[PDB]
Amino acid sequence: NSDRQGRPSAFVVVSRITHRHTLINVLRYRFRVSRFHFLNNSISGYGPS
Amino acid sequence: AWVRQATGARRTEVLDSEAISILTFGRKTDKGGPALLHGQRATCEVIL
Amino acid sequence: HLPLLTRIRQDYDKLFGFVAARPDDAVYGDDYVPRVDVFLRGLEDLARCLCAMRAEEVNR
Amino acid sequence: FVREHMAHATRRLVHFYQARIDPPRTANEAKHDFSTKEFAKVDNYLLF
Amino acid sequence: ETTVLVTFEQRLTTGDVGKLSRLIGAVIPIPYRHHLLGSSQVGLDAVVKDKTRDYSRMRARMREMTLTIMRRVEGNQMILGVPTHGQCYTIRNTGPVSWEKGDVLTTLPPVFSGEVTGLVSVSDWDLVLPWIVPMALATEINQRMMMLALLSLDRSHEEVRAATAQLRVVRYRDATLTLPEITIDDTVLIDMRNVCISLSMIANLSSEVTLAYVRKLALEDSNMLLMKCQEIYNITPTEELNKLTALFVMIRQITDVISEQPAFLVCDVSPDDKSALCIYK
Amino acid sequence: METTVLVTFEQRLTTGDVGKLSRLIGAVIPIPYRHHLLGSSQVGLDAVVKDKTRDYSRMRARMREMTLTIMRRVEGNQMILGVPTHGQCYTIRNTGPVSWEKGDVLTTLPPVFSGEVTGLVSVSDWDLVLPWIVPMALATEINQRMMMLALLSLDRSHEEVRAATAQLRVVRYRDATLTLRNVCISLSMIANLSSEVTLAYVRKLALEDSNMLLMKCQEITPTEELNKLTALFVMIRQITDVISEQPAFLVCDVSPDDKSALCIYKG
Repeated sequence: NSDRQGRPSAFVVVSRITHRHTLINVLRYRFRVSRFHFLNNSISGYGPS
Repeated sequence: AWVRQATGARRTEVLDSEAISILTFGRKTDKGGPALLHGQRATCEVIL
Repeated sequence: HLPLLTRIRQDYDKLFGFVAARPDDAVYGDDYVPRVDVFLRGLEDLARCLCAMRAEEVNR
Repeated sequence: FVREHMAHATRRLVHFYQARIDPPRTANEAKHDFSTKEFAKVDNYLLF
Repeated sequence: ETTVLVTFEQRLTTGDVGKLSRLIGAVIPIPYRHHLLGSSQVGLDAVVKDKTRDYSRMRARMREMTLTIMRRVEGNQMILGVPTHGQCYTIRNTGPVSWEKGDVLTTLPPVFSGEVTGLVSVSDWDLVLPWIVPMALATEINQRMMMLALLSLDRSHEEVRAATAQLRVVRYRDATLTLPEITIDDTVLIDMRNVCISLSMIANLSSEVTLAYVRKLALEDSNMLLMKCQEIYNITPTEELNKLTALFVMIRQITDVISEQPAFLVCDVSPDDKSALCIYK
Repeated sequence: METTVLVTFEQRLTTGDVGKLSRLIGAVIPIPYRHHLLGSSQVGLDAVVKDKTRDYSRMRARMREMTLTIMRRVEGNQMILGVPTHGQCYTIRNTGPVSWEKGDVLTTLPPVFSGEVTGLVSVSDWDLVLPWIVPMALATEINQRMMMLALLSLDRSHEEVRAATAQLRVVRYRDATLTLRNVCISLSMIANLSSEVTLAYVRKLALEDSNMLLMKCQEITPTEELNKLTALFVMIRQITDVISEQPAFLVCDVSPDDKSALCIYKG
């Protein structure tokens, strides 16, 4: 959002899912609020990433 | 918006990423609604 | 107006990215004046959900 | 709520209709369209 | 549980159990992971006979399967030891790829060049085994599913079929398999989006040194990679560190889109090229 | 107890050289392929460090094929090795330039001769050049410095770009400072071609947006169309082969003098 890392949010996630990208897809459900902000600083800062 | 408001308010709890999964594995979406004095209930439909 | 239309169309695209996550056309239509009157309230309903802006800004 | 600070609603009347907005029908005009069977069902969002 | 004793529950033959007696060490997936299972669950075939039956739903399904290794096939008892993560296990070849010692293997749904009888269609039920491919054929066959799904976005109705047939005869090591007549399905589409988003961000992070590197190299060098890719300043390195690193977040993700689960890593291959000592589930 | 690999000393190991091998009892050993007998010419990484045109990543593509193995004991004419069981603890020897600390993930990398050129117990051109068991976050760091030096290697003719390289090979970690091509072609094919091919694919996908992320993604011949995307994805495969550094250990605790550390073996 503003402060070069955000307020780095931690999670202990349990799931029956073993596989990798099928597990990050259920995170692609949860984290759009952070993911749309992840796209934001890609254009809010040019040079800084 | 209007049809699902007209009946059946619930649209999705899952993604499109998991919407194929409910087609793949039949998942039990609706819970036991708490209004259960009789017990198990059924229905189906054929248009005449 | 192309410049005004280009800048509303850019910003009509950009606000609904925020709104769907929660962290019209012919700018000349007679009907466009109640289209603004609804869409001002469409923004007043979205500025109400995100009630936090300079005085000269409101003067500009 | 609004008193409108009544001066002459003979002329103030269509000054509203100049704008082509309508307020939502607010819980009684939206209640009359429910019928006797319709009211008691789960479809009635105005049971509260 | 680890050791899985299996009920056959069908009417098998002597010609059945003779095949598995030479197949001891094959890979069988089980969904439930009991000690006692039946052959309705044991085996992969029971889901490849679905009615939609595309590679998009079979690949995403069987990553919830649990793989086992065929042991002690005498008569009607199937010992299936569930492997543990990181012990050495030998595996008999189920698909004709020689597995090329030293590399990572994966799980391929089914041959899908027709419907192969994995053992014998016993009572109209065969026991079909997954292909265990060396992750290059796995990533490539998953690449082309999205290659030809990106193709069908901007084609009308025939230059799909004139270019899928260009790309479906996958000539790999010992195998020329076939893309399964690519069906546009939404599990591809949710992930074809994030690929197109991952291609977008690399364009953002390409900070005009990573960009112009080939286009500066063609002026100086004459290389095979450099000529085939012709057709196809700033004093801020610390910022170029972070942009290249964020670029490396994307390419470790967009590969992970089309790559599969790392699985059995080859210890040794026999000169018969059939039984392969492998570690690392 | 465990797996065993015997090494037949084709070269005569002097008792003083055995005195140096009997100091490296914990150290890792790069083996080319799992087999019970191997030559001393097989054992070690010197067969990888040897070509007029051999690049850092190509050696790393070879070492990724080489099986990591751990020294067990040196009995005179033989070296006894153990291929480590995954998940077990192993006392490996910190022969890298970096002090290890309790909880860190260790990654094997080929030793770089940039300011720290090193050999071993050498006789007849065979030494036992030993891979840098380096922490994983520094292993990705070392990789990124090598590519960015090579991406800037063509523009030596600018001194300011050369001054950008002059900062660049300075690698500084905990208690350690050290100095440090088709892979950079692979970086540039992804950088240029994704800039051009995504525009006809963002504007088509951006209408329907389930995660609500294609909206600011827009803010960010069919034969030749696929030919770009084929040689897009295959170059993405080529760089990810030489990025994902396949982590090798997890140091639980470090022995004092930082010579050794008990390391539970991972991957």
